[PDB]
Amino acid sequence: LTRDGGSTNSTTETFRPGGGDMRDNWRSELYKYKVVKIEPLGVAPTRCKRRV
Amino acid sequence: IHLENVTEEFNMWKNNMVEQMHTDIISLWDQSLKPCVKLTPLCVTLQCTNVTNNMRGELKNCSFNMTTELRDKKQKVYSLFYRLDVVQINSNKEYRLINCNTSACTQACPKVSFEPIPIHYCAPAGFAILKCKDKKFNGTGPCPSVSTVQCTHGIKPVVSTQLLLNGSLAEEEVMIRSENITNNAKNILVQFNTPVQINCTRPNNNTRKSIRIGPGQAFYATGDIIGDIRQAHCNVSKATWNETLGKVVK
Amino acid sequence: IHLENVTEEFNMWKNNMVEQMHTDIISLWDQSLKPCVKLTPLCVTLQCTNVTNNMRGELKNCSFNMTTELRDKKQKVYSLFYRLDVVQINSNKEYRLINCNTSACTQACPKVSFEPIPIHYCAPAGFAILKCKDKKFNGTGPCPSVSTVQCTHGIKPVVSTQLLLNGSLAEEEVMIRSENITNNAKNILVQFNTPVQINCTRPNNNTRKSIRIGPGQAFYATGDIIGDIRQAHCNVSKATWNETLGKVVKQLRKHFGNNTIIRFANSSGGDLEVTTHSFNCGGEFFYCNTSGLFNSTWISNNDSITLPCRIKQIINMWQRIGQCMYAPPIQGVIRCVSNITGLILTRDGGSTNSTTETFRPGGGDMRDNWRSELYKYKVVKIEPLGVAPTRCKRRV
Amino acid sequence: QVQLIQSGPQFKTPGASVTVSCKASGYIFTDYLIHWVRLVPGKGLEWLGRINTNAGLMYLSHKFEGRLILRRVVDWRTPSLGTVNMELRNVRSDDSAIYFCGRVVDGFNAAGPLEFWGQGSPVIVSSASTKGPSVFPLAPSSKSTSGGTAALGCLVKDYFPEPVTVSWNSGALTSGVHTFPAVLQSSGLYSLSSVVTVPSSSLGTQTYICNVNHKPSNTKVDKKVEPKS
Amino acid sequence: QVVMTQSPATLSLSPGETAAVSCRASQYVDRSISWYQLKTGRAPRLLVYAASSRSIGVPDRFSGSGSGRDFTLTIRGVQSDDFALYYCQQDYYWPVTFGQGTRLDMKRTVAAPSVFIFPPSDEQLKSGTASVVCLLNNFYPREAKVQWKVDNALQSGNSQESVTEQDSKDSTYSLSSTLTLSKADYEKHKVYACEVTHQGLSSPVTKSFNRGEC
Amino acid sequence: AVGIGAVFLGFLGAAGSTMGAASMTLTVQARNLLSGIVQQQSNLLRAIEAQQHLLKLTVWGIKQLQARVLAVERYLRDQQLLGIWGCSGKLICCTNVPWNSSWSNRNLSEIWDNMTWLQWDKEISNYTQIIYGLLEESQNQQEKNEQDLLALD
Amino acid sequence: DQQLLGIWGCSGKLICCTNVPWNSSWSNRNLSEIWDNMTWLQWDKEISNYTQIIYGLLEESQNQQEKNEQDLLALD
Ligand SMILES: *[C@@H]1O[C@H](CO)[C@@H](O[C@@H]2O[C@H](CO)[C@@H](O[C@@H]3O[C@H](CO[C@H]4O[C@H](CO)[C@@H](O)[C@H](O)[C@@H]4O)[C@@H](O)[C@H](O[C@H]4O[C@H](CO)[C@@H](O)[C@H](O)[C@@H]4O[C@H]4O[C@H](CO)[C@@H](O)[C@H](O)[C@@H]4O)[C@@H]3O)[C@H](O)[C@H]2NC(C)=O)[C@H](O)[C@H]1NC(C)=O
Ligand SMILES: *[C@@H]1O[C@H](CO)[C@@H](O[C@@H]2O[C@H](CO)[C@@H](O[C@@H]3O[C@H](CO)[C@@H](O)[C@H](O)[C@@H]3O)[C@H](O)[C@H]2NC(C)=O)[C@H](O)[C@H]1NC(C)=O
Ligand SMILES: *[C@@H]1O[C@H](CO)[C@@H](O[C@@H]2O[C@H](CO)[C@@H](O[C@@H]3O[C@H](CO)[C@@H](O)[C@H](O)[C@@H]3O)[C@H](O)[C@H]2NC(C)=O)[C@H](O)[C@H]1NC(C)=O
Ligand SMILES: *[C@@H]1O[C@H](CO)[C@@H](O[C@@H]2O[C@H](CO)[C@@H](O[C@@H]3O[C@H](CO)[C@@H](O)[C@H](O)[C@@H]3O)[C@H](O)[C@H]2NC(C)=O)[C@H](O)[C@H]1NC(C)=O
Ligand SMILES: *[C@@H]1O[C@H](CO)[C@@H](O[C@@H]2O[C@H](CO)[C@@H](O[C@@H]3O[C@H](CO)[C@@H](O)[C@H](O)[C@@H]3O)[C@H](O)[C@H]2NC(C)=O)[C@H](O)[C@H]1NC(C)=O
Ligand SMILES: *[C@@H]1O[C@H](CO)[C@@H](O[C@@H]2O[C@H](CO)[C@@H](O[C@@H]3O[C@H](CO)[C@@H](O)[C@H](O)[C@@H]3O)[C@H](O)[C@H]2NC(C)=O)[C@H](O)[C@H]1NC(C)=O
Ligand SMILES: *[C@@H]1O[C@H](CO)[C@@H](O[C@@H]2O[C@H](CO)[C@@H](O[C@@H]3O[C@H](CO)[C@@H](O)[C@H](O)[C@@H]3O)[C@H](O)[C@H]2NC(C)=O)[C@H](O)[C@H]1NC(C)=O
Ligand SMILES: *[C@@H]1O[C@H](CO)[C@@H](O[C@@H]2O[C@H](CO)[C@@H](O[C@@H]3O[C@H](CO)[C@@H](O)[C@H](O)[C@@H]3O)[C@H](O)[C@H]2NC(C)=O)[C@H](O)[C@H]1NC(C)=O
Ligand SMILES: *[C@@H]1O[C@H](CO)[C@@H](O[C@@H]2O[C@H](CO)[C@@H](O[C@@H]3O[C@H](CO)[C@@H](O)[C@H](O)[C@@H]3O)[C@H](O)[C@H]2NC(C)=O)[C@H](O)[C@H]1NC(C)=O
Ligand SMILES: *[C@@H]1O[C@H](CO)[C@@H](O[C@@H]2O[C@H](CO)[C@@H](O[C@@H]3O[C@H](CO)[C@@H](O)[C@H](O)[C@@H]3O)[C@H](O)[C@H]2NC(C)=O)[C@H](O)[C@H]1NC(C)=O
Ligand SMILES: *[C@@H]1O[C@H](CO)[C@@H](O[C@@H]2O[C@H](CO)[C@@H](O[C@@H]3O[C@H](CO)[C@@H](O)[C@H](O)[C@@H]3O)[C@H](O)[C@H]2NC(C)=O)[C@H](O)[C@H]1NC(C)=O
Ligand SMILES: *[C@@H]1O[C@H](CO)[C@@H](O[C@@H]2O[C@H](CO)[C@@H](O[C@@H]3O[C@H](CO)[C@@H](O)[C@H](O)[C@@H]3O)[C@H](O)[C@H]2NC(C)=O)[C@H](O)[C@H]1NC(C)=O
Ligand SMILES: *[C@@H]1O[C@H](CO)[C@@H](O[C@@H]2O[C@H](CO)[C@@H](O[C@@H]3O[C@H](CO)[C@@H](O)[C@H](O)[C@@H]3O)[C@H](O)[C@H]2NC(C)=O)[C@H](O)[C@H]1NC(C)=O
Ligand SMILES: *[C@@H]1O[C@H](CO)[C@@H](O[C@@H]2O[C@H](CO)[C@@H](O[C@@H]3O[C@H](CO)[C@@H](O)[C@H](O)[C@@H]3O)[C@H](O)[C@H]2NC(C)=O)[C@H](O)[C@H]1NC(C)=O
Ligand SMILES: *[C@@H]1O[C@H](CO)[C@@H](O)[C@H](O)[C@H]1NC(C)=O
Ligand SMILES: *[C@@H]1O[C@H](CO)[C@@H](O)[C@H](O)[C@H]1NC(C)=O
Ligand SMILES: *[C@@H]1O[C@H](CO)[C@@H](O)[C@H](O)[C@H]1NC(C)=O
Ligand SMILES: *[C@@H]1O[C@H](CO)[C@@H](O)[C@H](O)[C@H]1NC(C)=O
Repeated sequence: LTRDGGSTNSTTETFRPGGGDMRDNWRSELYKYKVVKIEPLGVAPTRCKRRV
Repeated sequence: IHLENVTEEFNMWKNNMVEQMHTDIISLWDQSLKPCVKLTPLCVTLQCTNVTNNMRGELKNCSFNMTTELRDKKQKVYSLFYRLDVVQINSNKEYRLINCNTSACTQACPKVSFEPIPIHYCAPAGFAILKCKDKKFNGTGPCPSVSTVQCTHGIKPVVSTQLLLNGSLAEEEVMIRSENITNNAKNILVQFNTPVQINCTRPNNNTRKSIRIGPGQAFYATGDIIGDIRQAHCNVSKATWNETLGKVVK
Repeated sequence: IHLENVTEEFNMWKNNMVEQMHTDIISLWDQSLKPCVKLTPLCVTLQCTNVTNNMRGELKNCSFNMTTELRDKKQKVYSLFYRLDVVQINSNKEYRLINCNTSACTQACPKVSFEPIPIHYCAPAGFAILKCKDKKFNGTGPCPSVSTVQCTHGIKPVVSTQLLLNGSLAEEEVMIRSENITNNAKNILVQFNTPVQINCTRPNNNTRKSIRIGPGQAFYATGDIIGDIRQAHCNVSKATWNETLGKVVKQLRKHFGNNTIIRFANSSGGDLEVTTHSFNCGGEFFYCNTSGLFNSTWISNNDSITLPCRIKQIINMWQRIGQCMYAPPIQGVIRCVSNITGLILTRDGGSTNSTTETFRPGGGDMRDNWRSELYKYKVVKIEPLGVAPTRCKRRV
Repeated sequence: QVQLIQSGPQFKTPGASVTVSCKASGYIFTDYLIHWVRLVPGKGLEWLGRINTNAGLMYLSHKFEGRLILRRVVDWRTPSLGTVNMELRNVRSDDSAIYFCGRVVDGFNAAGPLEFWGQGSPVIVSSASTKGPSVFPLAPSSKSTSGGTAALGCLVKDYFPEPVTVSWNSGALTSGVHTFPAVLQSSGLYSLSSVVTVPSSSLGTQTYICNVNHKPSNTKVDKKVEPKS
Repeated sequence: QVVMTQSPATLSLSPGETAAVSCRASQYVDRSISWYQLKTGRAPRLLVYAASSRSIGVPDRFSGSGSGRDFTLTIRGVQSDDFALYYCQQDYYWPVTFGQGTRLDMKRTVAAPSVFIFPPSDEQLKSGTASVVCLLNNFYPREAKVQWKVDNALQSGNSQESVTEQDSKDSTYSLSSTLTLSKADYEKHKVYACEVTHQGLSSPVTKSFNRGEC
Repeated sequence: AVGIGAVFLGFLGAAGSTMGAASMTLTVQARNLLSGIVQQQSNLLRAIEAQQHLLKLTVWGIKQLQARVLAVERYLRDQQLLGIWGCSGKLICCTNVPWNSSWSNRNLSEIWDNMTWLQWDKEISNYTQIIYGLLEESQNQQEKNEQDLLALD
Repeated sequence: DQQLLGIWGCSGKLICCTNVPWNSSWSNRNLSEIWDNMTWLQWDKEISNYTQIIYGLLEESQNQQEKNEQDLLALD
């Protein structure tokens, strides 16, 4: 759907069948996925020491 | 695997993988056409008249000259075209194809089907896909329950304009979502709680004919329509459609 | 490196690398044609008549209209073709090229030689090739002596139908191999103890002529023949052929029950490329009818055979329907002097109560030419990790 | 699954060359000998030859040598698929038969037990051309010949090719009807001595119309009958 | 070439009886006989592919057997679709050869033919040709013949004969016979007859006319 | 599904558990960080197989091959960076850099017993480029001190 | 391989002794005949039943050993 401004008065909601680039057909199916890069290294403090 | 106690921000508008899908589909489309015959010799002057055996004025019947396989020999030949495929270049009226001033065209190979198979998108090593599991998610915010997965749903690459079909549908309620709603230049995507089922038909008993353009190259002409010529059209139930709008309005 | 003390099971029929070799040769062949001129303007109506100055009805003399470099100008011109290159499209008779209803053709570039160089196939890192060393190994089973090698022998990619030539020879005795022998749909491959040597020739003194099709594109017409015209043919020493078949028969008797009447016959029926021995010599493609060689019978007890040939300018390799190519006529007179290494046989069912041993020169896909040379190789993956018990422990 | 598909039926003129194709599917097509077997109608089967679908060689019954050629089409890709073509050259009218494509039993590539068969292609050979039947009444055989059964018919005669279609009273009469199977006569045309038998109470008073049609010409005819002298 | 003999020419059996069809070769062939069932309008079907080796997918009522020169297809409990043609086939020597085949016929009691004749149609005579037609109707067993007579002297080679499929209702058959002449040859004679021969008849039933009457 | 200790037998399943309990599962991310390439090398395939001509769709496989070289190389860089701190053999190291509690004031209990690793990341990501500098230098001198000891003996 | 050989606590070495006891159900064969009679190609064909058990035991044996060492350094 695509919307329009206040059509005369009271309604702000004349809706019309929209469109655009086909790209948002993919955004319909990919609506819930995300991608992330793992960062496996960590550094954190505790009470242990190495010896030489 | 459910990532226990996890909660993080999804945003489907700024999402990268939609743009990879768009770019992949365009590239896969082009290479499905690249091995097929370039139809250039069809960009030639046509003599035409309206079709006979019918309301419609949409079909024109057109005759033209075309090369045989032998370079020095050419034939009179004829085919049916839609009023949208042809332009009056002009006694009888005289035409060309619509594209013929701006580009050549490729004929799509008959052995290759346009039907959309399921496709899965998979993460390369040292990356993970996350999936927001929450059935009330609107496409922008902190999702309070998530899974990782190695690879997506079987997404199917349909293409359509005003409404979208054979795709997946949410279980909780009709979902409506937008990058802002209040700004008119943004779309609203609506996803239904249940399908509504469309039947579509092309009632002409259509006949293909083959023309050799050259040595091993052939063009598939519209040859003839047997029986009555009748309009292509689609049906949907007035009752369940009216009910479905009754839900999106709420 | 000879692997001390080893013994493991080889199988040449289920061997993957013959399929890689087959698939690679096709790809290398295509790229060797890829830049060369597409001959589409030659698919045009030809006036023709027979050649004059000569038995041979095989040469057609043909005239047609061809483009120049200038789009608005075209020229009447003429060339010779073999009767196998043309179809009567139709007063004098009138013709087209054979391909001209099914594909364009690429003319093979004159600068590229067809001649088969030695090729070595090499193991990628973390894999090893094995080679079976046992000189009495047939195509399957536990080879009792093996070496690793990083890369193969210099295998040369010859292409031939009914018999195979310039290939490798078994040292011990005539060898025969099959995926089962008894099941007639399988080939019997035969490999010789010693080669037998063939001379081939095309005695017509060819003059090539250049036609310019277009702005920078040239087509190499058969221009003229100088002197008399005479048949292309091949020769082999009858005594050494008769000796060689005497040795192959003495092997086949071991499988086929001693006192059975083994006999040879020609490649019965179908088209030219199943019925003939076909090979390239220096840029001409020969097709020769081997019935002079395969016509004999064998009870359990100084001169040349000649066999004639026919020639084509267009060829269509590996039965790839869309892929015509046109070979330009090579200048002067040619001959080849080559070692027949071995031959491909096909069996027939029990002809009578007495015999099950009519044999005919076989064929199929070119792929078992590679299976002749790759018969002793195998490829394996190193698994370098191992775990085993002993009596040592780590401490903390 | 194993499946052989042949070409549809054909009509050919004497001295022509006839081609029957056979598509082969569902098994490694190179690994079984295909055979050709001919069913001449009323007579026993006859064997033409066999083809080694790998090597492409053919072997023929001696009687058919020179006059017959078998060919094989295949690709090294898609080995589960292939084709065989039979060309019988220089046909006679007595080559009129069904030609069957067939395949041997598994592991039995040295003999003739055929497990899988194509649907059989009829090849009928005549100089004739498309012609509807003449309809002649076999007007009911009289009480001075037939006794208590009124035998009647229609000699639907001299047509080509098959089929005719025949009924009595446009199919309202079926009791005692016999559309005798057609003979392809010495003329090169079919004939069909059709009959119906009914009680001699009703020699011509009850209705008897033979209803006749011939789909190759699309010719259609009908004829009423009553008793002879 | 190897000659195959079958016997009988036809075997007549009731549903649930047992069948034995013989085949024999002109010289030794080593167990290498196939048997085919042929049902009309369909490809032959392989029952047995060497002596006693039943085909896969064939019901066990069929069993082959044989020596090196003679062979026997056997069926236990003959069923409603077992009524068909059966051929033995030999392939020990090329070319492959087949017997004349044996018909399997549904046994039923003896029934004599009813018999009729027709002169040529008046329109047929006017068209310049003359077919004289004879009908033999619903007899059993199948064995029937017409003898055609002109001036009621017996004649040959001037006729064709057609026979029905086996009647599924009652096992009977019918035969339609047709003598044919040019109208001149028809009118050069004055008497016509069809004489009927059948397995059960008292004497050959003969139906007759003088030319122009039935 | 949801809770501490339960999903640790799957990749990342620990991510909402607290840092102490998550410290048992470290081998699972470490293995799946590289060997997930099984889902590439099992199924990457070229001409003749599935495809014939359309040749840019064989050369499309550069996307999949480029992902593989990034994966092995980004992994290999961790083994370098963990190596120069004098620590390559191990999933855990004690080291002789003292914790400057300016980097976080939070006590030893609450970091191990309350926070998740995704929460701790957002503190120390301010200071980590200090801490990596200190770790490198602490090892660089230790290598020399050991060489002098093995010499002066 | 270098990853898998690493997580057993064995990364620097061609040979390791390790704290997993050999369950002779994996092979009943005595210490002489395994080292003195068999080739490595013969041994593979036995232990290829149990290898995925032995790798699991090696992993867990190391994974707790790292923690026991961290405590032995923490009790300073
Ligand atoms: C290498 O290549 C060979 C040749 O192709 C191949 O050998 C062939 O093996 C098949 C296996 O099926 C043999 O086929 C027949 O098998 C049946 C078994 O029948 C029972 O089981 C089947 C299961 O499907 C059921 O259908 C059936 O109802 C039964 O329950 C046998 O009955 C056949 O008997 C014939 O062969 C016997 C010898 O094995 C003979 O004693 C007998 O007479 C039969 O006829 C043969 O002898 C005739 C007279 O000499 C001769 O003229 C005939 O042509 C025929 O040879 C039969 O065994 C098949 O026989 C084998 N082929 C040949 C030519 O013998 C190997 O399997 C293959 N090996 C590998 C590893 O690939
Ligand atoms: C589209 O235009 C084409 C070309 O003008 C039309 O095709 C031609 O149609 C005529 C009849 O209007 C055909 O002639 C008839 O052919 C039959 C052949 O058996 C003959 O019996 C008739 O006496 C008559 O000659 C003609 O064959 C046909 N083709 C050509 C090349 O002229 C066509 O009718 C138009 N409409 C459609 C739906 O195609
Ligand atoms: C197919 O090709 C043919 C042959 O090129 C075309 O037919 C020809 O078309 C031209 C142009 O319309 C005709 O020219 C006219 O001729 C008359 C009489 O000479 C003259 O008065 C006009 O001024 C004009 O010059 C020509 O007659 C016609 N026929 C021939 C035999 O040349 C045809 O147009 C092409 N297209 C189709 C759909 O057939
Ligand atoms: C999709 O759903 C999420 C919740 O799951 C919606 O989040 C809401 O986003 C708006 C801004 O888009 C937030 O409004 C802001 O709130 C602060 C309150 O301190 C105020 O100062 C700002 O002026 C502004 O109003 C809102 O707090 C946030 N949460 C909720 C519960 O509404 C999101 O808007 C939804 N998107 C669509 C397009 O429906
Ligand atoms: C889409 O909806 C339309 C309207 O409901 C459907 O059209 C109707 O289809 C039936 C079956 O084809 C037509 O009945 C037939 O009509 C002809 C002409 O009167 C008659 O000869 C037949 O015996 C039969 O009664 C019906 O007339 C037609 N109704 C209208 C108003 O056009 C259509 O079938 C639906 N489905 C699809 C897939 O489009
Ligand atoms: C193949 O066909 C071509 C074309 O018909 C033949 O070529 C032409 O042959 C004639 C003689 O048969 C040539 O004419 C003579 O040329 C000489 C040149 O010195 C001249 O002295 C004579 O007075 C006479 O003009 C003609 O030039 C030649 N070329 C063409 C384009 O016509 C050819 O002979 C046939 N046979 C072969 C083997 O090529
Ligand atoms: C090479 O190109 C030339 C020119 O296009 C071709 O020559 C021409 O061929 C045609 C067709 O055979 C000749 O037409 C005939 O003309 C006579 C007299 O007018 C007429 O009675 C016939 O019905 C027919 O139309 C034409 O005369 C001839 N020459 C010219 C100048 O047009 C030639 O066929 C092409 N091929 C070769 C191998 O030369
Ligand atoms: C190449 O040489 C090897 C020997 O080096 C041949 O191996 C033979 O393979 C056949 C099966 O193809 C074996 O027959 C089977 O033997 C077992 C014995 O337990 C028996 O139970 C089976 O019924 C069957 O007879 C055979 O024993 C074996 N050895 C020999 C010496 O033949 C291999 O077949 C040769 N390749 C070719 C194409 O002949
Ligand atoms: C292949 O084998 C044939 C037969 O052994 C060889 O044919 C022989 O070739 C020579 C040289 O061309 C011929 O000599 C010449 O014969 C002609 C006609 O008699 C004469 O005018 C010459 O003065 C000269 O003597 C020889 O007659 C011929 N032999 C026979 C019996 O035909 C051929 O050379 C072999 N070579 C190749 C490359 O295949
Ligand atoms: C395989 O070998 C056989 C026997 O050597 C070849 O059979 C022969 O084929 C030729 C074809 O040229 C037949 O020649 C002709 O004879 C008849 C008259 O009988 C004539 O009408 C034809 O015009 C032609 O000149 C020949 O009869 C036949 N048999 C013999 C004894 O030669 C067969 O062609 C060979 N196949 C191949 C591909 O090598
Ligand atoms: C099988 O092997 C033979 C023997 O090598 C191949 O025949 C020919 O071998 C000779 C010597 O290697 C080639 O000679 C060279 O020719 C070039 C070009 O003329 C020249 O520059 C060199 O000085 C040398 O004389 C000869 O070209 C070649 N013959 C041909 C026509 O190819 C044979 O090609 C091999 N393959 C087959 C299928 O027989
Ligand atoms: C290569 O193939 C040909 C067939 O294409 C083989 O058969 C030979 O074909 C020729 C021509 O048809 C036969 O010619 C004979 O001519 C005399 C003339 O008097 C005639 O009486 C004979 O009946 C026959 O037609 C020739 O006899 C025939 N060959 C044999 C062995 O009989 C040819 O044999 C093949 N080439 C070689 C070297 O074998
Ligand atoms: C293929 O094998 C057959 C036998 O299976 C060969 O049979 C006969 O062999 C002779 C000598 O090669 C042929 O030549 C003629 O022999 C007569 C003998 O009286 C002689 O008078 C003639 O002057 C001539 O030398 C004979 O035609 C041939 N007969 C038959 C029926 O084939 C045959 O020659 C072999 N063919 C080849 C090309 O190997
Ligand atoms: C979701 O994550 C939270 C932490 O972010 C988990 O909450 C609770 O975490 C504490 C440690 O911070 C756990 O306390 C310990 O529990 C054991 C067994 O009860 C006890 O022996 C120790 O002395 C200490 O109290 C606590 O178990 C844990 N759960 C609860 C219910 O408090 C939470 O476990 C995660 N969600 C789920 C459903 O597991
Ligand atoms: C139908 O045919 C007439 C006469 O040829 C033409 O004027 C009219 O424009 C045609 N209709 C359409 C919609 O093309
Ligand atoms: C169906 O349409 C009518 C008119 O638009 C409307 O009154 C009715 O409420 C709709 N049905 C539902 C269930 O809303
Ligand atoms: C040779 O030329 C003549 C006359 O042009 C022709 O009749 C004959 O058919 C030609 N030869 C062949 C083999 O066609
Ligand atoms: C040469 O051929 C003849 C006839 O086939 C045969 O008698 C002779 O034994 C052959 N030579 C040898 C060495 O076998």
